[PDB]
Amino acid sequence: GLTPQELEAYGISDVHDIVYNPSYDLLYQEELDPSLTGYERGVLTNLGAVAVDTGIFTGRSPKDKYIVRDDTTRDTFWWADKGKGKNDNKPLSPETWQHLKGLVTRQLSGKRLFVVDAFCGANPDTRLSVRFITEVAWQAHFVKNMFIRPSDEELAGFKPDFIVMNGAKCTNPQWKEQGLNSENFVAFNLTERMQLIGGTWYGGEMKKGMFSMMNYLLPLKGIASMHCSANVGEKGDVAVFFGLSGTGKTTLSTDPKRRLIGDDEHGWDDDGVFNFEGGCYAKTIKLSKEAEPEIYNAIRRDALLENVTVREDGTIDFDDGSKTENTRVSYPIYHIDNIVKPVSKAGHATKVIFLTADAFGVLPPVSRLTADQTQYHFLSGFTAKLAGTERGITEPTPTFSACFGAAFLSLHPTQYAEVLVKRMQAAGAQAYLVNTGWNGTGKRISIKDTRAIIDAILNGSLDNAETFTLPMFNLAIPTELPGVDTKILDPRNTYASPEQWQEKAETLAKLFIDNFDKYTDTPAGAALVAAGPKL
Ligand SMILES: Nc1ncnc2c1ncn2[C@@H]1O[C@H](COP(=O)(O)OP(=O)(O)O)[C@@H](O)[C@H]1O
Ligand SMILES: [Mg+2]
Repeated sequence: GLTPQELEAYGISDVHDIVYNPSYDLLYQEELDPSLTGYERGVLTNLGAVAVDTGIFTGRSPKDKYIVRDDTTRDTFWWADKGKGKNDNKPLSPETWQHLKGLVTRQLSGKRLFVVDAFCGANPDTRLSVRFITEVAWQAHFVKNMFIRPSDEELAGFKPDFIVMNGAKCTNPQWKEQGLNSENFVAFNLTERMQLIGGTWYGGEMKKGMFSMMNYLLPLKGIASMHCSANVGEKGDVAVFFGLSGTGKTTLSTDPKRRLIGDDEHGWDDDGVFNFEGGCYAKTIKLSKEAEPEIYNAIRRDALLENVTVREDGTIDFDDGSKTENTRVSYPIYHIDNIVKPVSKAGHATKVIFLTADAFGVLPPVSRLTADQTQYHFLSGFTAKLAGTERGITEPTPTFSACFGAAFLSLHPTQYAEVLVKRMQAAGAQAYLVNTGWNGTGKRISIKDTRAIIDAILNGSLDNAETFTLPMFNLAIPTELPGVDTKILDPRNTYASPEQWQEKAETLAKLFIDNFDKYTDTPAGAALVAAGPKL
C-alpha cells in the first residue's frame, strides 16, 4: 500500500488515516456519507449513480495555469511570454512553486488522505505512473474513473513518475505579490514531476493536467499526442476524431458499430493509436437516452455525475444547465459495451476526422480534405459558438485553438502537426472536415445526419461519391451520401440564397486568414496559405 513516511517525503505531515487504492464500493459510501458538508457531498440519483457539485469552478481555469520555467523547460516549452502564439503556459519561478507546494502539502497534512495510483497511457513503454493525492472522495473517484486502473501486480511494484496533489480546499494569499491571476492555481513542475492544484475542485484539471504532460513528453520522442476520440472497425480500420470542446468526439466515437478505443486523449507511435485514459467524460446537458443510448446506459453505479440538477425524488433534469452548461458524467470505459480490451489501443489510423461546430453556418456537413488543407485546418483549430443565445441573439464567436486543443499544448503547434503528418503519410491516412455545428436554419445539424455522415466516411462511401468544389473554402463536398439528407450536404441550400451564405463565408474566411498569419513565418507555413479559404 502506502506508508506515512513516504507521504512525508512528498512534504505531507501527520497523515493518520490513509486510503490507498480506494475501491468503488468505498468511494460509493464515502460520497453518500450523511455527515458530509458542502462540495464533498454526493447524492444518489435514480440511475444508481452518485452526483456531486464541483464547486465554484465548473470548468477548467486556463488563467490559473502555470509551469515552472527552469533549465529543463526553458528551451523546450511553448511559453506564453515568448511571443510565439497565444497559450496558457505562463512561466512560474522555482521559488513561487515552493510556496504553492507549501500551501498544498500543509492543507493535506493532518487530513485523511486518498491515494490513487494510476497510469496515463495504455502502453507500458510510454505511460506515466501517476500517484494522485486528495482529501475529497469524489475527486479520487474521478481519477479512478478517468485514468488507467493498474492490476495487483502493477500496484505491487508501482514507482510514481509524476505526482498530482490536489489542495482544492486551500488558496494562495500571496498571489498579488507573486504576479499570479488569482488565489487559485494549477501549476506544474517538470523538474520535480509534480502538479499542484488549489482553490478549484474541478477534476478536469488533473485529467487535462496529465494530458498536457503527455503532450509535452510524447512528441519529443516522435510519438503523436492527440486531443482526439478514437474507435476501430471489425476489419481493424482505425479512425480518430479531433475537435474542440462540444464538437462531438465523445458523442460520435461512441458508435455501436465500432469498438471504442478512447474518447479524448490518444498517442500514435510506431504500432498505432493508444488511449491515455481509463474512462470517458461525457457531456450530459440535454442528454437524450434515445439519441445517445450507450452514453445514457453508462450512467449507473460507479459513474460520477457532476453539477447536474437532481430533483427531490432522485430523478435527474439533464436539460437544467442553471449551475452550468458543462454538466458531465465520468465513468470507466468498460461502462460502454463495445470497446477494445483488455488494452485500449489498435492499429494505425486510416481515417482522420476533424470535427467542428460552426456557429457561422458556413462550413459543409462534410468534405474530404487535401493534404495541405489538412495541415492548414489542423493548425487553425476552428470552432465557433452562439455566445449570447441567452442574452439575446446569435452573434457567433469564433475560437481558433491550434491542433484542435491548444489549451493542453506544451510544445509549439507545429511540433504536433509534423509528427501527425509523419504518421498519416506512413499509414496513408485520409482527413475529412465535419461540421457538426450550424446551418442556415439557425439550428445544429441532427446527430442522425452526422452519424450517417461518419458511417459514409468510414465505409468508403464518401470517397466513392462524386464531388464538386464548394467556393471560398475550396472544399470537396459530395453530391449525395447514403442515409444523409442531400439538401444539407451543400451549405448554400439551407439559406434563402447562396448570396446569404456568401456573406457569412466572407466574414468567416477573413477570421481564418487573420488567424493563420502567425504560421506563415516559415516557408512551409507560407505555402499552406494557398490551402485555406480565399476571398
Ligand atoms: N450533430 C451533432 N454531432 C455531435 N454532437 C451533437 C450534434 N448535435 C448536437 N450535439 C451535442 O453536442 C455535444 C457534443 O458533445 P461531446 O461529444 O461530448 O463533445 P466533445 O467530446 O467533443 O467535447 C453533445 O451535447 C451532443 O448531444
Ligand atoms: Mg468529450
